[PDB]
This record gives sequence, C-alpha cells and structure tokens, in this order.
Amino acid sequence: EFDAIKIALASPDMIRSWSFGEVKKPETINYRTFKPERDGLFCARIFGPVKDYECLCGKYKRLKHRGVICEKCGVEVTQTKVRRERMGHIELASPTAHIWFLKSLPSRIGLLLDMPLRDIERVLYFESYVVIEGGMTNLERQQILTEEQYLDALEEFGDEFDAKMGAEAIQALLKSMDLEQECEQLREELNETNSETKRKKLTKRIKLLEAFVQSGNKPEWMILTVLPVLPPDLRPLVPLDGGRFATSDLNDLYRRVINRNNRLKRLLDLAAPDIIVRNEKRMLQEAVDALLDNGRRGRAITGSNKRPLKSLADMIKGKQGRFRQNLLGKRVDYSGRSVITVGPYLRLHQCGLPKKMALELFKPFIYGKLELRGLATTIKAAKKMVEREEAVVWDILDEVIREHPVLLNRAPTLHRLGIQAFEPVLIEGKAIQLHPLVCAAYNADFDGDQMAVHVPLTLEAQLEARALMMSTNNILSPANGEPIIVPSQDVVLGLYYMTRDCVNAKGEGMVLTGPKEAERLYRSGLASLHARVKVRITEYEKDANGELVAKTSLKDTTVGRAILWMIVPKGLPYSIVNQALGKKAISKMLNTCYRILGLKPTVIFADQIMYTGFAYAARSGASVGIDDMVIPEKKHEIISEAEAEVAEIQEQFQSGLVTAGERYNKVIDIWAAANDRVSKAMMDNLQTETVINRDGQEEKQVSFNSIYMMADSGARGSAAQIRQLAGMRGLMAKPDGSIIETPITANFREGLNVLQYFISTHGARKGLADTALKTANSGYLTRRLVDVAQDLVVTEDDCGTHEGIMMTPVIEGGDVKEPLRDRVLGRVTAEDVLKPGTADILVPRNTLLHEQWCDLLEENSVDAVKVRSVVSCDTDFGVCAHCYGRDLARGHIINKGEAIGVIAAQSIGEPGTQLTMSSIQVKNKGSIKLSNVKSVVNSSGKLVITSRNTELKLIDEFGRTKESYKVPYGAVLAKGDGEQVAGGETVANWDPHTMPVITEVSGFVRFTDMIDGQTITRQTDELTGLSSLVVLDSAERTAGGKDLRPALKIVDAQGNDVLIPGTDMPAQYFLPGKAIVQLEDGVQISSGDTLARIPQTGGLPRVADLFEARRPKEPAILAEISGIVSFGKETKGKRRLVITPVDGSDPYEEMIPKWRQLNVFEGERVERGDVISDGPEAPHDILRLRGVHAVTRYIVNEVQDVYRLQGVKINDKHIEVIVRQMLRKATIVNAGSSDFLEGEQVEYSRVKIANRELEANGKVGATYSRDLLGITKASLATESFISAASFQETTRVLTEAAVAGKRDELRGLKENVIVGRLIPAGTGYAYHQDRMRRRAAG
Amino acid sequence: GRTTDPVRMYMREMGTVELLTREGEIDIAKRIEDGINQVQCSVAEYPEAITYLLEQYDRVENSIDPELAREKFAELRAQYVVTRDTIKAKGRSHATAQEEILKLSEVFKQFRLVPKQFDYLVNSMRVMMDRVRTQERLIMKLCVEQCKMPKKNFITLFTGNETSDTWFNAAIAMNKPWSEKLHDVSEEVHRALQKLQQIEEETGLTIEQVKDINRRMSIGEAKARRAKKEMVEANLRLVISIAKKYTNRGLQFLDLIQEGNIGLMKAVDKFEYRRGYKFSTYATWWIRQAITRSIADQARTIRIPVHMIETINKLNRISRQMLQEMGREPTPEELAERMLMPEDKIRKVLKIAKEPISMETPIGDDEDSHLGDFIEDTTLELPLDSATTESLRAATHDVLAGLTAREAKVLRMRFGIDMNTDYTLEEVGKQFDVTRERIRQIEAKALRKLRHPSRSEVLRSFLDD
Amino acid sequence: RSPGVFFDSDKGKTHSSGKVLYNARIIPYRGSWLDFEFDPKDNLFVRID
DNA sequence: GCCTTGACCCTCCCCTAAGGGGAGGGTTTAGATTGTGTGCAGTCTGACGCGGCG
Ligand code: 118
Ligand SMILES: [Mg+2]
Ligand SMILES: [Zn+2]
Ligand SMILES: [Zn+2]
Repeated sequence: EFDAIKIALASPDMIRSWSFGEVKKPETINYRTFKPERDGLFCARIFGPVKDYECLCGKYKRLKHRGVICEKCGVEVTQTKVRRERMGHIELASPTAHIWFLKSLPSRIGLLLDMPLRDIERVLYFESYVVIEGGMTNLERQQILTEEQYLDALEEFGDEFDAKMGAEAIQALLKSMDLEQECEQLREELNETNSETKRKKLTKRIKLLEAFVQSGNKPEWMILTVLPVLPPDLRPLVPLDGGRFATSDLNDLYRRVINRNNRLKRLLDLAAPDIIVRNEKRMLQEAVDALLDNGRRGRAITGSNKRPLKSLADMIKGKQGRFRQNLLGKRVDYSGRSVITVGPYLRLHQCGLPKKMALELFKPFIYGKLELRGLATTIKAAKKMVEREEAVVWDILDEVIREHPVLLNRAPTLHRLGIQAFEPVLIEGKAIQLHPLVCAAYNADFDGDQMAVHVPLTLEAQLEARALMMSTNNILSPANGEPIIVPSQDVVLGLYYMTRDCVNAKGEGMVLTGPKEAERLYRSGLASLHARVKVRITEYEKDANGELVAKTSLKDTTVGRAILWMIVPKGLPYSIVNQALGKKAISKMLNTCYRILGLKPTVIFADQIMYTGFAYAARSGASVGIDDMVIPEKKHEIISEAEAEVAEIQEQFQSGLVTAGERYNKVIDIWAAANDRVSKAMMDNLQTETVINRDGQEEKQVSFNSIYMMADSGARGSAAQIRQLAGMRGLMAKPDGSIIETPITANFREGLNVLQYFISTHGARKGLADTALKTANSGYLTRRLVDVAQDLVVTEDDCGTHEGIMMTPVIEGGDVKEPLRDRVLGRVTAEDVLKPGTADILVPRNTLLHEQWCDLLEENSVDAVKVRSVVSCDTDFGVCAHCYGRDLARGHIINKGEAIGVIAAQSIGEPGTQLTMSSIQVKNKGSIKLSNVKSVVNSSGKLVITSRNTELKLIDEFGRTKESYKVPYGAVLAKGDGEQVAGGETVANWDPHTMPVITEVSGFVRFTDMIDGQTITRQTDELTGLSSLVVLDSAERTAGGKDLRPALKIVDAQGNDVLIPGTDMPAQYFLPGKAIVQLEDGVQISSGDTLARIPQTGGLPRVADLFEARRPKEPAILAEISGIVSFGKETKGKRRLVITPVDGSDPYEEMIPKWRQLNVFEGERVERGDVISDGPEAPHDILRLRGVHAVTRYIVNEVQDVYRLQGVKINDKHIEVIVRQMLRKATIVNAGSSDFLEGEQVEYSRVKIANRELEANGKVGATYSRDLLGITKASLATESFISAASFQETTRVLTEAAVAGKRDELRGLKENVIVGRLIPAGTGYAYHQDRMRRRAAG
Repeated sequence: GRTTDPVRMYMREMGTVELLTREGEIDIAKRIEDGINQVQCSVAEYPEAITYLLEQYDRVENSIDPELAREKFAELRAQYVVTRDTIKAKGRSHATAQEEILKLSEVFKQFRLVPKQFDYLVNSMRVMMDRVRTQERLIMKLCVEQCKMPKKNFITLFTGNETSDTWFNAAIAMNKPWSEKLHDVSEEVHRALQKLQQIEEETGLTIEQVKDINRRMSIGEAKARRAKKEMVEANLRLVISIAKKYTNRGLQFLDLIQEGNIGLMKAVDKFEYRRGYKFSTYATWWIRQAITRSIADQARTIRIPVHMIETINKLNRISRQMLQEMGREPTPEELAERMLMPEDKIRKVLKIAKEPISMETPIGDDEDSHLGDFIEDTTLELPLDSATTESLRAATHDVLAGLTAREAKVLRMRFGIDMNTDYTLEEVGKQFDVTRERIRQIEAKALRKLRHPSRSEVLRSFLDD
Repeated sequence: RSPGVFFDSDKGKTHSSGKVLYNARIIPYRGSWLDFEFDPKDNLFVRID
C-alpha cells in the first residue's frame, strides 16, 4: 500500500542505482541462432534470462537452484518476467543538455542563470566562448566572446581568467552559483524597482530559486552525464509468421547514441584535431535530443520508410499516449455485442439474450455448476460436454442466469442513462431484444444500431447493478426532474384514436352500468368506440390520513374512455381520461401518477399504457395513400396573383423608378406573403373538413384524415412538413447565405424540376456537413467541463451560512419567460421569507420547497425569495447537502457522497448537439412604477427625467411585476408616476434616430466656451435660417481650436452660472464632437428644453466563450470608484479621464480613445460599477467591481439565454457548479504576518483556513482578491499534477512539477481511476473515510 | 548564428583553410619527419635506465644480406662504448659528451618511419619520468597541511640547487615565524626526498639535466604533432568528396564524414614523400577503407559478418547480369550452376538479407491502427491449464495418503513431489540404510497397488492429454 | 488544382481596420513557389516557398 | 514378510591417425581526384504569451 506519489529530478547516483549493468555495444541478437549477444541491447546477463529457470548456455535448469549465478554465461537462474523490470545505463563521454529543461518555454536554465536563450544556444554549438571566472581583470562572469577576443585575452591576461565552450561551460556556470545569497539579494533590491514590468519577472525568479532551495534538487542535474536504458520487454524484437521480424523505434534511437558515443571515446584517444572532436560532440548532443523528444530542436530524424521515428515523449502524450489509451479506458473480458431488435412483450426490467452469446459469456459459472452436480468428473470433461452442447448444459444455463443482471450499453454515451442493467430472458436467434420504452434514453432505434453486453462478476457488483442501475429506478431525468419513459409513436396514435369522438356514431345515446359493459358492447359489434354515451363511474380520492374515499356518479363520455378507465389505478380523478389524449396529456398522466402514488404503480401503469396503445393502434388500420395529401384548389390563383405583382414591380425598375436593392428586397416579401396565404388555405381545407350529417342534417367536426391525425396527436410530423407535402416548398438560400429570387412553387406530391431540385441540393448538403463538423466541438467542450468539475462531491450535511442568492422570475424580452415556481422548486430557503404583509412566517428557515410550499407561495403572491447556493457554501473541499437541495432524479434531499460535478458536466454537455452553432406600448392595465430616477417638469406639461439608468415597471392587481423596460436618457415621459393606465396607451416617446439631452433649470442661455476658429463653424441652414454654434467632426477639426470643447451654458440675471438646488453645481455640460445644436442666441428657453441631441452570435460558440471567460473586443468602461468625473491632463496619445472622491485620494486616471463615445459629463457623480460607455461587459470587471453573486447571475442568465431559445430544459445549479469551479484562486494584496507573498497567487481555501487560525489566537490575517479563470486554464492550475498531466500539455506539467518537487495525494476521482482503486464517491465513499481516520491515528 | 544544422556548421568551420601545393605537402612532411628524429636524438645519452638497443638487435635475433644485418649495427655501438666513457668527466653536461652524442645523432638521422619499436624506447622513460614528478608531489601533500610558506622562493631554489637540504637555510633568512613553525614532520619530507634520492642512485644523474633535455625532447614530440595536425586539416575536402558516394546505404552523411576522417588520420601517419607520388594517390585507399569497414559493421539492426556480406554482394551482382541477359529472374538452380556452390547454401543465403519492420507501420485506410496492435503474447498459460494443474496436485495428494507413511515417503523422495529436488536410490537409502535393491522392491510394490482398479479411476481422469 | 497563377485576397479580416489585402501566387507542376503580396501600408512584398 | 548377495544391463561422454572444411576475425592496397543534393516540401485556423524594435 501507499498514500502519495512524488516527482523530482534524478542525480547520476540515482540513475546508477536503478541499473543492473552498463550497455556497451549495439549488438541485438545473433543472426543464425537468435540468442542475445553479450553486452548489447538485449543482453541476458544484464536484463535476465529468456526462459523460466534456465541459463543461456544450458548448464543449469529445473528450479532446484533458484539463486545461483552461472559461472560460464553469468545469467542467473530465475523467471523471465524480470525482463520487464530491470534497467541499464550508458556512461556518456561528454555531458549533454536535457532538452526539456532547455526548450520548454520559459527555459529553466535561462531563468536560473538569467541568460537569453540565444547566448546559451550559441555556447552549446561550440560557436562562442563564455567567461566562467573573471579573476582580476575587466572581463566578468557570463560574458560572451568570440575566438579572436579569446586569443586577445589569452595573450594579454593569460592564466587568470577562465573561458569555456559547450555544455561543460554551462554545467560549470550552473554548478558554481549560490542560490540563497542570490535570492536574498533579489529580496531587498526589488522594493526600489518594484515597478510592474520588473515586478513580475523578479517575483517569478524569486519563487524559482526558492523552489530549488526547498525541494532538495541541485541545479546542475539538468545536464546529463549518465543515461538510463528501458527494459527489453517494453521495446521488443519479435518474430512474425514467415521468419520476418518486427521491432520498436527506441532500438533505432538507442543504437545511434551508443555508436556515436563509442566514436568519441576513440577520437579522444587518437588525440585528433579539435575541429573533429567538436563535430562529434555536436552529433552526440543531437542524437540524445532525438532520443528524448524528436521534432523539438530541428528536423525530425526519419526511418527507412520516410516516417519520423517515435520517441520516449510520444509514448506518453497525446490522444494515443499511455494516459488516454491505456489508463483511462481499457479493453475488457466477459463482454460481447450484437444487433438489436424490438420485443414488444417484455416487462420493463427484462431484455432478451441469445442462447449462444450467453453460453460463451458464462463459461466458468457453467463449469463450476456442472462439476458440483457430479455430472462431470474434472474441468476438462466439463469443457467437452459444453463443446458438444448436450441437453443438460441448457438446463444448467437456465439456472445460472436466474437472478443475474446484465449491463447493456450503446455508444456514444452522452449521459448516465446510456448504461443500464436488465434481467435476461434466453431466446433463439442472434439479435438482442430491447423494451420499446427505453429507446429514448439510449437514443436508439432499429435501422441497424448495435449494442454491447457486459457481465458483472462479484457480489458487490451484482448488488450495485440491482439497486442503482436497474431500469426501473431510472424513470426521471437527472438534468431536469421530468419523466424519461414517455410513450412515443404508436402508443400515442392508438390512445388518441381510442379517445376521440364522432357525430352520429353507431350506438349513440345508450346508458351503461360501468366500463365492463362498454367493453362487452364494443367487442360484440353493437357500439362504436367513438359513440356518445352515459356511464356510471366510481372514482377514489384521498384527503384522509392516508386512506381512500370513494364516490360514484353518472358521466357523459364515449365508449373508448370508459374502456381506458379500467387501466388507471385507484386514487386518480376521472378528468384525466375524459379528453382526447395526445403526447402532452399522457406525459401529464404519468407525472401526476408519480406525484400522488409513487414509483411501483407508475412502472406498472406505463406497461399497461404501452400494451393497450399497441393493441388499439393495430385495430384502427391507419394507412397512408396518395389521396390523403390534399392540395387546396385556390393555390393556382395565389401564384398568378403574385407573379403579376412581381412583373409590375420589375417594370418600375426598367423605367428608373426604383433601385436594384429595393427591387430585390420587395420581390422577396411579395413572395413570402403568397407562401403564407397558400399554407393557411391548405391547413384550413384539411383540419376540420368533414361534413358528416346527423339525425336531421349536416354539421362540421375535426377530420379523420390519416396525415392530420398523426400530425395533430404528436406521433410523427409537424405543420412545417405537411407544408412541403401539400403546400409549396418556398424560398431557397445560396451556399453564401443569399436568398434566390424565384421560389420553389411546387411540392412533393406534384414533383420538382431539374432546376428546383438542383437548387434544393445546396441546403441539404450544408446541413449534412454542419452536423458532422459540429459533433467534434460538442465533444471537446464536454471533455473540458468534465475535467474542471470532476473532483467536487457532497461532503457535509450543513455548513451553517446565512448567505444566498435572490431568485425572481425573468420578465424581460416580453412576457414572463420563466415563472418563479420553476426556479425555487427543490431549493432551500436562506432566510425566513414572509407573505407580502408582515411576519407571515412559513419557515423553520431551512425548508426544502416541495410542491405544497410552491402552491402556498402562488396562492399568495410573492415574487422574490432568498435561497441557498453552492457558489456561497462555506464548506471547503466540497459542498453541503443543504446548499445543493434536491436530487433531481430521486425527488428528495441529496445524499452525502454524491458526485455532482460529473452530473453537472454531463447534463450541460449532452444537449449541445441541438444548438444551432420607437415607442413603449403597454398590453394590460396596472400601476406604473419607476426606479433609479431623478425627475423634472417640462415646459409642455409632461414629465422628463435626468437619469440614465432608470427602470419602468408595470404592477398587477396584487403587486407582482409583469413587465419591465428601461427608457433612454433624455427621453420625455408622456405621463407621470403612480398611474393605473390601461393597455394600448403609450407612456414614453423617443426619436428612432435621435435622443435629446436637456437643460437643468430655467435660465438665460449664453454662447460661451467656444470661439471662431474652434471646432465650431458658422454653418447656417441657408434655406430655413436656424443655426447655433454647431459642433464638428474631426475632418473639419482645428487642433488649436479644441483648447476648450464647445458648450453653450446657462446664466442668471447675474450673467454668471445658475444655482442648482441642493449643490453648488455648474449647470451645463460639454458634449463630444459632431453635435447637432441649433438653439438661438438671445432666444431663451425654459427648464427641460431641447438644447442638444444625440444622433446615430449564439449556439455552441457563445457557450464556449462564456465558460472560457473570453474578453470582448469592445468592452464597456466602468467606474473604478465613486467620485466626481472630469477630464484629466489631456496627453494626446488619446483622451484622458479622471474621477475624484469627495474625501479620498484620486491617483487613478486613464486612457479613452475618442471613438469611444462617453455618456458621462464633467458634472456627473458616479458610483462604483456604473458604465462610462456602452458595449458588452467583461466578466473580470464584473467580479472586481461587483461581488461574486453578480458574476454568477450574469453567467447563468447569459447561458440560459441560449438553451431556452431552442427548447432545452436544464436546471440552474448545474451551471452554478461550474461557476464555483472557475473561482478557486485568490491573489494576495497585503500579507500581514501570514507567511504569504505580496502578489503571489494562492488557492482560496488555503488562505481561508490559514486566516481562520491566525485570527484564532489574536493575530492580523491576510487580505486578498478573487480571480476568474476559464475552464481550461483552471483545469491546468489544480494542485495535483497527475490530473493535469493526463488532461493536456503533458510536457509543461511534468517539467514544472519536476523542478518544483511536488507530490500528489490522490483525492480526486481520476487519480484513483489511474491506479485502479475505489473512487471516493458513492459506495466507495465510506471506505476512504475510514482510511482517512487512520491518517489521524498513524 | 541563424542556423542550427550541424552539416552546415561543419562545412563552414572547415572552409577556413587553404589547399596545399605539391611543394607545401613535401616541406610539411619533411618537418613531420625531422621532429620525430629530433626526439630520437634527445633520447640518446640518457642513462642505462632506458631500454637502449644494446641487445635489441639481439632481441630480434626487402631481404638484406645477413652479413649486412650483423655488421652495420657494430658501427654505432663500436663508437658508443668508447664515447660514453666520458660520462664521468666534469659532471654530467660535458661538452665532448654533447659533441659526440650529437654525432651519434648524425648517425641516427639515417632512419625513417618505424612501428612502435621506437615508441617502446621513449616509454622506457615514461614509466620512469612521471614517477619522479609524482614523488615530489608527495612531499608537497606532506608540507601544506602543517605550515604555510611562499612557493616561489622554495620551489625556485628547489629547481636551482638540488645539492642537499641546505636550501632550507634560505627559509629562516627573512626572519619570519613561519620558518620552523613545522614540528616533528620534516623527516617525512626527508623520507620522500630520500627515496627519490635512491631513485637518483639507480639513475646516477641529477634531475635538472634529465628534465632539462626533456624540455627539448618535448619540443620534437610537439613539433611533429603540430605539423601532423596541419597536414590533416588541409585535406578535409578530399574526405567530403569521397564520402558523398556512399549515401543512402544505412548511415547518415556526417557519420560517413567522421568515419573517413579517422582513415585520413592514418594516411597522414603512413606517408612517405621520397617515393615521389602525390598525397591524394596514397590517402584515398585509407579513406575508402575506413568508410567501407564502418558500413559493414554498423547500419544493420541484426549484424552480419563480413564474409557473409561479400557473399550477398556477389550473388546480387550475378543475379543482376543474369536478369539483364535472360529477361527474367533466375531460379536458385540457375544461380547455383553459375555461382558454383551447393544449392542448399544458395537457399540458405537468401534468407539473411531482410531488415525488421517497424511496429508503427500503418496497416489500414486510417493511420490510427498500427502493426504493433495485433501482436499477441505467446508465453502465458491458459487458466484451464492452471485449474487442471491444481486439481491434479490435489488428487495425487489424496491418493498418496492411502498407503503407508514410510512407503509414501519413498515415492515423495523418488519423484520429487513436495520437495526441492529429485533423488536417487543410494542417496535415499542413505537415510534408510536399506540395500540398493530393496528400494526398487518396495517401489514395484507401491506402483503395483496404485493401479488396482479400487484406486486408479480417480487419477485416470487426467491422462487424456 | 491546376498549375498557373492565381490572384486572391483576404477580405477585411486580417487587419483590424477592415482593409482587404491582395496577393498573387504562381504554382508550377514541379519547382518552387513564388508569391507577391500587399501589406497595410501599401508596400509590395515577395516570398519564395 | 525384511533384507543381503552376485550377476547382468543400459545410456552418455570421450578417444583413437592425419589431416579437411568452414566460421569469424585481423592487416594492407603509392598515377591523380579536394564544399551535399532530393528532378525535396513548401499546404489549416484560432487563441495566447513573450521578445525585439521603435
Ligand atoms: C568501386 C569503386 C572503387 C573500388 Sb577500390 C579497388 C577494388 C579492387 C581492387 C582494387 C581497387 C576500394 C579501396 C579501398 C576500400 C574499398 C574499395 C579504389 C580505391 C582507390 C581508388 C580507386 C578505386 C571498388 C569498387
Ligand atoms: Mg439507429
Ligand atoms: Zn549458464
Ligand atoms: Zn453549504
């Protein structure tokens, strides 16, 4: 057993202590007798014997002597398995550089020595010298030279200085430096130069030096002098059938190293010239680099078939490395697969399994059972009995599979309902039989799909397959709490045909005694299923304490509903079957049956519904013919009446009355209108066109047309497809996105042209090609979500906070899109909310809001509840059960030990394949309410407001907000506040291409703040004669003029600036360029007059950008702190802006380009967070200025905006889990005796539990800021290197973990999957807990 | 330098040298030759501790007359026995000695390039000279631990005087307390210095004449080395022009170049300018030899010996011309009839010329399925066989309990069941002191009972193998 | 694709200003590639392979 | 049954006289010759981080 995993650098002595001897030559094996040659790469004296308990010569054998070492051949007598464990080594004749610690950016050598990469890569190729010692001279350490300057220094200084070349120089540099002294001298000499640009690199270098000092490594071990050699059985040399051999590539890469090292050991004995020894050292360096990482430092060495050779680093990383191919998913025994087909007679817990598959998968069970009954003497006779297929084998098989579940699985597995457990029923034939009700969780059908079969072997696996995964526990969805077993295609059609009615049906009028008599009359041929009758019916209810009370009546109904009522269980009202049922009504039936009665009645009721639907669909006789597609008789005239209009709109273009663009854009809509007319004529001629007469004469009723019947019931189809069957097809797009002019005026019942067919193929291929190239983006997103969320598990029962989040309905974009009931069902209340009076307590203030509480909330009217959330949980390393709420697939409080992260990721990722990739009116009557407002009366008897960010709400009968808008700034409110206005009434009027900005108070306007020669012209409208000093563009700019940006201001009878009530305010605002102002000089105005005006992607990409926390390319600018705004020093790179607190310091001022139109004038007072411009907001700013709840709310609303637009239902805590995982890091601002640095990035939980102990015994803690990382940057920044290494970028993760000296504690799920242990979630949660208790014991 | 290619980095550092003319190589070879004889001169008058040729001419005891081979060795020693009689006169550096031993050098200059014979005489002093060096290192690792003292007076007068320890009297002369701060250890200095003085006894000569003329003997061994270096460095384009016709045969370009350079370094060592030929004509042989020898030794995963390489090459050359002549490929019969070898050997050769396939070879339409995925482990035992082995062990253990304990111990010892080894009759009767024959008797008893049908049909169930 | 010369442009997507940038390529059956291009400041450039 | 003789018997390895045949390893070879070469591959798009130059 073990508890952790470590990683570090390896010294030469460590590499020599792993090995069993030195490899000295490239010999692999002998060419006549294929035996391993001595001292080569497959040597049997170093690496172990090639047969069990035999030496190589043949002298020793037979397991008598087990530890002897033969004296002839040196092989020891032992088992050959040891050729997978023993290593060797190679002693290099000159040191070489490890390529990982040199060329993985940032380089660790260049960061440790503070040298550029160019200088090092020049000293390493014998191309320049480097000074190691200065002696007493002008030259200093790490100075770079050339040959001539080296000769000059030699003949001038002589012996005192020291200069070298190659990896020996760099090893001497790394070996001589002192780390503690250097880091401490980086400490006190940073505070002066703690400027940011130097701050980042200085603190990075400081933490690197400190890591080397504390970890125990030495900086010179990054230069190799001894090399290890992998065991032979992991790089084998193997014969094929035919005498041919096959080999690994590491052999090819090791031979080059060995026989370039031997040549250098020769040249160093012949005492050759240095121009040749240098070439050898370069070649040795290149060979070792290609053995470690092939294509990194140059061209890739290729083999004799012109493909690059694979290296030690390509066997670990990538989609086909060890991690993703052999450790996170494997191939398994006891498994099979086959084609699936439907069996409609099965129960919900049953599957049909062929006899031959089951005989193969269950062989050891059958052998043991056979030799227990004495039917066979030994296992080898049992084998032949089974192989002959005697008759008793088939009777042993039937009692082996009795009460043995079997797991079925279909790929791709998008969520956990892709694997389910069944009980097998032996069949003849070769295809597997599946129940018709589970094909919706699998996404399966019978056009050729195939499924896989797995057999659990042990007692615990059988218990878990029965209790957790059996198909009769999985009726609800885990994403939303809805049922998943709804009936799809012919259950629906049969139940809909049996509960319809008809006029003048045979047997109309009778009075019957009960359902049994209606059935007996239908079977006999006396009544019809659609006949209107009167039946006596008994129904039950429960208002007693768990008991049922009955009551009988006479009801008016049809025969078919009375027949169906014999299926419904006791305790449901009759009004559920008295409709004409469709898919929605049947789903309602199943859901109310689950809410009232429970699980087992529901799983019996679903089966009964399926059987009776199939039976009556069969008896109906529904078919499809060519006459069932009815084309309306007035299409041929709508078409001509559109063609005449397009002709008479072409001839207004041939005579120069209309442009080409408007001509096209008018033909488009005069064809769209005719298409809509045709479609509505078609649909009205088809839907109720039945004239069936009655006892005296004719009347109308709904149609019994087959196509209409299967479209209207929800079995198969829609209106958009009958439109193409019987209407016209419509308008087609080019592959560009442009729409062709002439539409397709034909349908499929009539037949297309060559040309209409040709132009219809474009969109078909475009859709088919988008599907295949979207599935990859969806899968990659799911994998990143699973990797960020995998280690989050419900750990505790109650953390005890009072925090929460405020849930209200969403009413924007129109009507109420999401009620309050759908957003609090299941959550736990954060505070003791009270119905809209005072002290209307419903709560112990921890209350699981089940359906009765939601009904109580809706019989009153409350529209805001404070609830609990995971992004505010106080538990570290997990969540508590009360902050999470309800288990959405079980219907009760979540259990402690549940893996909520994998469920969140799977629920968000599964639907990703369906994503696409001038005046205010009021509807209904209610009060009008305003917020965030500041008002003034107008000159024309109306309301105006001087607020930019106000909100206008509509109040209902009881005071629940039904609609909410916001008005543009400067707009004039047509009517005031507190009004009960009816619908159809406008409340505010704004211009569609303009917005005015108004004065403050009635005063006297003066033309000031502008001269002639300024950004002002004297441009007067020559035809009408109205002009103020008008503000200009930058094309008419006079740079010397913009000394003061023009604005016409308001003065008193004093000639000076007007009072503003409440504060000594300047009454007038200076406006940016190109302003339209035509207000007269000398013609004064009143308060609120027109002084100036303002002239003027969804799908998977947006979801990925939200979770990755991208930054928009036009981000809005917000107020850093609260203060009075003004323009700053005006350094004209581009504009400068400052704000000033009324009490505090104001060193903060920064840059704004003049393209960015400002909406805050020099007299404004802003609070923290409000906008200074418009544009999409950036989430890091929302987290810095406003808190955590603001960025949570923004992210969840912007994500749900995309899913709701398509009809996809996902609960909202599944996004809160991801948002919690993106917020795990904190950054330190002021340490204060906290053992942390001053701008280091730490885990948030470490800071929290450090400050909770410092503050415990009376000390000052640390101060910090929160951070927001994307999902792939937060997956890689976790504190376990095995999860990060197995996710992505294995090279960077492993080099950084190696030089840092990290360790791993195996706390997530993936760490325990890699080493084959029980995960800490589920039925394995208790086990780990007990182990953790022993961690406190020792 | 804006490049990382090592072939360009080589061809650039190689181009800063100039090609030689016919006179340049001759007068370079001349100084190569005369430095190596300046050395042999310097070796002449060293004392008898050298391995001097007194009887090397007798140690060994173009076909030269025996009377010529016996006589001309008598000139040199006939003068030498009377010349070095003056080893005593006026110390060791007498001028008649220099004059007539450089006249022995006038005699010595006649000779030219020779095998390591000459080497093994200068090694005669190697094993003796560095010895002297290392011994005066010993004294130093015995002085610095006890006292510190300025080295450039001590070792200077050490180089100079070498008469006796009287130069230590030059240490107290400056009157500083580091003079005799040494205590009780100077006899270790005298230990090592006295042992090197008995080395001086066996040599009979002081060190500052031996090392004196070793300073000038080292001049020759370096002046030959430098000229060899610049004779090598001026001909690298020859190697590069030869080695470009061996590409695509299992080695890379720079490997062929670095193999050719080791042959050029031998052609430079064996040259003789007197024979009148150019350097290219003699060097090309050694260059091609080195490259050809390295292609046949490396460049195959499974290595083939040289004779098999030449057999393969000859068979290829024959089949080429038979294919050109017949228009088809010849069967091994038509190759055996012309190669004149037994047909079974022609069949044996044709299997040895195949290189192993890579385990990354893409097999299918895609490139995610490789050859190495479908390779099965063949050394594993099936679980039916494991279960059978264990069941048979249990069955035998049950049948071995019926008969006597002493009569089953002998079967356990005889077949090795439950024991570390099998045994023989005499070593089993060792512990039973039973005769050679009674063991066989009781074994024919046990094996006769164990096949009686009351017992056998439990074990018979297994023998259907 | 046929050999010959092909004139193309990136349509206001490479540069932030929204300017289109033109280029021309010569492509042989066998040989090396030669192409000219424009840049934001209206200077012709050339490159080989 | 509980042991002791004296005969018999088997297989496995090494040996004879005067070389023969082969496998696997070493060494030199003297007219001159002095800078690669494939009729290469070059071929995607988007986001991010850091250095080098104005
Ligand atoms: C092709 C090209 C050259 C040689 Sb030759 C050689 C071969 C047989 C007899 C005489 C010469 C050679 C020399 C040493 C090592 C390998 C091959 C050879 C040598 C120098 C000049 C010209 C040819 C052989 C085949
Ligand atoms: Mg299918
Ligand atoms: Zn052995
Ligand atoms: Zn909590």
